[PDB]
Amino acid sequence: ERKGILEKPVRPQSRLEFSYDNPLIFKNLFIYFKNLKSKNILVRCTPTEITFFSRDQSQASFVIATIDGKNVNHYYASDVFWLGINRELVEKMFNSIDRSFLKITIVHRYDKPETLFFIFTDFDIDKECTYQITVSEPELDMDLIEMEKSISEERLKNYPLRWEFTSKQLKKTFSDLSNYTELVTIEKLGGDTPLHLYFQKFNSISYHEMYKSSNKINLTSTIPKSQVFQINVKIAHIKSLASAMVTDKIRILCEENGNLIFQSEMDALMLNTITLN
Amino acid sequence: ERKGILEKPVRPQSRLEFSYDNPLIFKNLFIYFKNLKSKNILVRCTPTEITFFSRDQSQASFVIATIDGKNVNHYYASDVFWLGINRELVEKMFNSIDRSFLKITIVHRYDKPETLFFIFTDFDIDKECTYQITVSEPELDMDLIEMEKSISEERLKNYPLRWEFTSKQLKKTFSDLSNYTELVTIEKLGGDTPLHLYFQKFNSISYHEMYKSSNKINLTSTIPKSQVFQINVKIAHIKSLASAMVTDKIRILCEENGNLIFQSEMDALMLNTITLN
Amino acid sequence: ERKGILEKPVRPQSRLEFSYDNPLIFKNLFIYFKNLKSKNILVRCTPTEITFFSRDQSQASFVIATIDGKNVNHYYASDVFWLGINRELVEKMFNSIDRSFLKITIVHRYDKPETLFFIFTDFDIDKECTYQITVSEPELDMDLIEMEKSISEERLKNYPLRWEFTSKQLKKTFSDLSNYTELVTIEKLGGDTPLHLYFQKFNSISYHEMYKSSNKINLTSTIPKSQVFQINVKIAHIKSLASAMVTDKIRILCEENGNLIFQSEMDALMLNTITLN
Repeated sequence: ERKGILEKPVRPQSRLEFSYDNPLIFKNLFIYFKNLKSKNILVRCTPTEITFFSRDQSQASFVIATIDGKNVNHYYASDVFWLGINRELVEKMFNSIDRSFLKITIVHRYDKPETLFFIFTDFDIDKECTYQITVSEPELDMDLIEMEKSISEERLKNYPLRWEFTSKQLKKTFSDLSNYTELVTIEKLGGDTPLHLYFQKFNSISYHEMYKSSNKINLTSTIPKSQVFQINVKIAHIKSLASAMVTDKIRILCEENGNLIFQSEMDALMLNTITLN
Repeated sequence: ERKGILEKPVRPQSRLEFSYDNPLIFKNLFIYFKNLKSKNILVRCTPTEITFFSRDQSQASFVIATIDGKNVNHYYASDVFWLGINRELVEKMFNSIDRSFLKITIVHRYDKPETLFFIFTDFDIDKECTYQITVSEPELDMDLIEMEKSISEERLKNYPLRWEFTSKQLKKTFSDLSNYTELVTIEKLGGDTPLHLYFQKFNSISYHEMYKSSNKINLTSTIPKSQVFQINVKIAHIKSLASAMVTDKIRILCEENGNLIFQSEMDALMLNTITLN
Repeated sequence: ERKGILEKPVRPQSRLEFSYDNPLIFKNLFIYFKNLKSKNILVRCTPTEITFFSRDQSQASFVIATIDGKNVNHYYASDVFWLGINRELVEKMFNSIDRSFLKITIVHRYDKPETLFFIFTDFDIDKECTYQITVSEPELDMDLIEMEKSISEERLKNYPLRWEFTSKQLKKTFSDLSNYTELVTIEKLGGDTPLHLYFQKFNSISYHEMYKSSNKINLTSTIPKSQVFQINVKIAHIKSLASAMVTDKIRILCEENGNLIFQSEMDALMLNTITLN
């Protein structure tokens, strides 16, 4: 029963009220955050949506996960405000989410500024589990926040090479890669040509992955026919995304400075990763 | 084909003969014993049943597991006698029980006082696996043994708060709890009120589990309407029970000194845990 | 679409061309090699088949795995030649084989003597994964190679005791055994008698496995009626075989010096282990 964004909150002290009947997305998101070794999660609440921001440990991957108010069962926020969340503190809580829980509710109150409430309801036995999590008023990492604008559809012209993987294909490819390498070359000749993923280790092993049919992986290219697009990229952050299997299918966009953007949409959740090279 | 208690034993030297077509209960019981870190198992044989006694490592939880002779396929014991069993010695043996085994047989002979025989039969290939386990004549822990009387239905009046969990509910609740705490408060106001399980950790996290409908968890209360029942309990031994998932559904009884009794009945097996506070 | 051995190779530089639509056998074979802690794999190519040779770490078990050219989808070899393969180098590659791969292709070229190509094709997305593995020209372990002749059907007369296990029975028996022992006694009286597997550890545990019906495990015996066949054998290498579960059913042959031969046939794969005592 989804009602979207509300004009006024149920409880009068609520600066934020959030409810949603697919709490498993929070588990997967936070498994992703754990795989990235994020220490702290930056949370922006606005009247239209809530956004989770984080870097990975190496600071080179930027993650922006957005849940649109209009797509959940219940949403309310008084204004724009920020919360900082210790990821390790909430790790076991998000992992405890399972199928006995059909609802997740999130509440932040004016009279309790350092507290974030998480309520999970079990409907078979009228059980209600309430977490009270200590949160902070976060110093803002502006570079991370501004990255959100630098993944707008508008700005993605300098990305001549795109394609789509299911989460199983992505996991397979990059787990296979990380068995033997930390870096992989992405190479694609202009024109109707195959996509190459490969690396070479001298006097041991080389590996080469080739995609012969572009339409089977929804590849699109604006590489000039006579040019070769070739970048070298670090793959650990990709395996992290892949393994967390947050969402069904994943769009991959490449640019010639070797930046990678992964986009993934699961229901109310919009997930963006940009990783610099 | 269940025949219950027998007048005379098949083999003439048998002080004990025991056979049963659900050997998986022994696996689960002994997984429970392992989770408790029991070192030694105290075994009482009588002409009507066999009972396994143990404490957990901390000595504060008492376990009494009874298999009634009348409920198995074959039973015989000459008299009352005691055996001590090294739990670590038999650990891998009980764990090796699987579905290829449709029968467990236990024999103790007069001419072999320090030996306990365990025979598992595989009927697909006429395979017979016989363990000969070195056992001892145990010094008796009387406190442990007498506890059996202190869980008689008769004596459980001073237990004003009772309810029932399935093994999945019990595992869920106490694994969720042990993610963050070693102690939990059980609190229940007199009257038609909700059951509370909760704890509080300062400047990090608090958690609160609430059961709104008593009938959904078969709760019964004799707490005086105007009184509050509140106890604090250690939860490790509970997770042990929960995880071993010995039996389908579990009765929980509380008293105001904070003692807990868990009762569980699987077929021929009756399992009682009392844990002092 | 299986065409067997070819007169001439597709690619003109190929000293070896091999293709096969059951690549999972390579995964299992190499899981077996890993369980044995083999360091190096000895590979013989001939115009009719390819054979993998190895010892286990203790040097007492000899493994000979043969894939007959006539039974695969495509085979070609110019002549007889040998390759050495570092097992640890290829370990993750063989383990990455899964159901997305419907074809494995192996190529060795004249112009690249130190290289072995492994190509796996994914047909859902026209994906082609190519490994280039550094290989060597191996010094030959003749004892290992000659063992192949010493498992010919012709030479197996001095093996009076044989029987067959499924891989589940073999795994069960020897995992159960290795819980408690490194050695087991195989004992079988002449005549229509039960097969005994057993061991004895003083003042702890003894175990005895008995097979009452010979026909249920396809046992055959040429032990003279009045004689007792009894050998003691090391079981680690057996658990290795069992666990790798390379093939559906396994023939076990025993001789009185306590040598054991395990034989197993999966499709194109013929697998022989002889382990000396």
